[PDB]
Amino acid sequence: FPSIPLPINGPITNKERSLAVKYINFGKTVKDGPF
Amino acid sequence: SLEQRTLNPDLFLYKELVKAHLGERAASVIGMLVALGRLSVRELVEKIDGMDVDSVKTTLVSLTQLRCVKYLQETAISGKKTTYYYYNEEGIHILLYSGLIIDEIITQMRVNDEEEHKQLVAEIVQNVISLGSLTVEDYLSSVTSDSMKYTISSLFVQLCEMGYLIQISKLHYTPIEDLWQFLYEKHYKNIPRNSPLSDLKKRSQAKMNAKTDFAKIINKPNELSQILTVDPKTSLRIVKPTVSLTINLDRFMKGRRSKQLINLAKTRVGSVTAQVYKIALRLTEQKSPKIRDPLTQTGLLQDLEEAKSFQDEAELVEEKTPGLTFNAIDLARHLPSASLINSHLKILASSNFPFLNETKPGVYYVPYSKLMPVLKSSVYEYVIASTLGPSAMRLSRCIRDNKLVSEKIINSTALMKEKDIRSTLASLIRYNSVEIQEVPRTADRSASRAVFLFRCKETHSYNFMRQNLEWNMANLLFKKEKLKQENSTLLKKANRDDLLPSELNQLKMVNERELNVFARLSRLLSLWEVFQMA
Amino acid sequence: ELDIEFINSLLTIVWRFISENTQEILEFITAAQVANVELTPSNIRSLCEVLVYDDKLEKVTHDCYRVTLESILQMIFNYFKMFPASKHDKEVVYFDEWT
Repeated sequence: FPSIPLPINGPITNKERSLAVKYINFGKTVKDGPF
Repeated sequence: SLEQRTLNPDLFLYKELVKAHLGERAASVIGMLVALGRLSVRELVEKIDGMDVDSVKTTLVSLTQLRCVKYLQETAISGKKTTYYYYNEEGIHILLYSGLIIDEIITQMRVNDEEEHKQLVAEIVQNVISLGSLTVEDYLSSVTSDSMKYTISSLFVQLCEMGYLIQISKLHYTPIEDLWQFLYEKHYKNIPRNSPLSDLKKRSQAKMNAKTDFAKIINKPNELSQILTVDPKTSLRIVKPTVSLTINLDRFMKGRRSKQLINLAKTRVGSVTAQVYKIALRLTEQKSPKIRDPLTQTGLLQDLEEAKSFQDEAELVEEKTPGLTFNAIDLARHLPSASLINSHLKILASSNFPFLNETKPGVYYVPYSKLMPVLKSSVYEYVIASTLGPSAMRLSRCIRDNKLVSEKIINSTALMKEKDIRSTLASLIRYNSVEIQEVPRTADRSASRAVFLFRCKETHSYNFMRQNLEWNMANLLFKKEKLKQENSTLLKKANRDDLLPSELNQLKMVNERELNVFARLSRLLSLWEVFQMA
Repeated sequence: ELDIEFINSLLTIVWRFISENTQEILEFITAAQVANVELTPSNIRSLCEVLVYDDKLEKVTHDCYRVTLESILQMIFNYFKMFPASKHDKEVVYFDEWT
């Protein structure tokens, strides 16, 4: 319903798909931690 | 999603980000703190509903360890001591920026190649801040008795003494305004009665003594002479092992700032000079002017005779600091030719973008106090040129140099057809980039007998879109954990094995789509972080 | 000059003369059978500053002009070759829909 997106809508590159790995295991570290 | 798009400031970001990967009992307590400001635990209990008095303290000490809030104490004279609790602005940024701390360590530290701590130095950054505060004895007591611990212990002095791993204390852990309070009356009570003349000048005596000390108190954690132990046996250089430390974002934010400037370099010059500009900046990343500027955060910012003095000395710091003014003879050895490093640096003075602009002949240094507003003026305009037509880029720049333009001279300065600009300018009224100035021809503001003038209004024009991105940072990760609410019966099974054939596919389609999120979260993170250079 | 369009035909050629690198323009505009009837040094000053607002080229030393290297953009600050998915993806980012 709303138009005009941001210009950053692109296929993920191999420069940062390894960087996206470091997020999800960081959340699995802390949430499976003490708290 | 109309429920959320309307009545939610940045609190919609802060509430869910601690709800992302941390217990749910603590997401509601700091939502109460940010909403209502500051409060004690004793009357925290009735503001929330469903958490017991001791159950707050267990929840609050759970949130204390990651350095996400900041307490402050004041007592009553006839009463006991009370402890207020604030919200910490930058501690919650750490678990926001937590993915990007990892990728910078490898990029700043290129002396090693195919090391056996590629797994481990990325784990150590995940091991220094995930549990919260951390000291030396807590990681040697792991399963590894030695496993070359003397290499790994001495690895950190290379990694800590470059900065951004400063010993933790109460100084950065208590807020700055309240830190500025109790040192102000102490120097005000250093001068007693019987110094009668110029009572309105006697307030400056504590005020000038505050600035000398307030720089020294913030330098106590920056003081690196007390985090060393030169061990005369079996060692050459090691930190003090009884030191609690975490990350420090101050170098990281400056390092992210230098990551932003090289992109502006690669746009306004080709490929050869962009490789030159990156090398000289890395040498001076560890000591730079402060990006947050805690002295301009709070104080006597009211009066112009002092409000101008917050940048007169701050500029005078920048050019007269010995630790960055490079002589352009050091740079030729660090690249992997004294004429070329003159020639490629000669055009940095020629361009109207003031980086490596002004200098003493023979020495060179880049300024920041007159540069980053051009960076703020750079990333602002092209985003408008992306989200709508490039004609809107043309009208924005016409109001830049020509101030307060009417509707006749826009056809004299710029030149497009008359019916098309109104279908473009009105789009820029709606987003608060242009404004309206009214002049009344008749009495009582009669709307027909009036023409309407414009302005840039350089301060409102950024503050609109900074919250238009803070909400946009907050909107897409709501679809992260909401995506985890459905398909929850098999992620519990996928966390139990450590294998149905048709169910394995719907674990992949919920995997590459969230893989797109963190890439789309990183790209607009850089477009946002430029608006923190205040 | 004239209120109706086709000023761009005058405008797109004068960028090409500066791409290879105000008085130097006035001899070039006489030739090449351009459909003009009267030019003036004031008009080329007005014709050039539209490109300044687009950052197609730059104003230096009060009359000289250098190119802002849009040629590499012509052929993150890279808005070309950025095609979106836009279909069957609910997790997109919009600049509107905050108001």
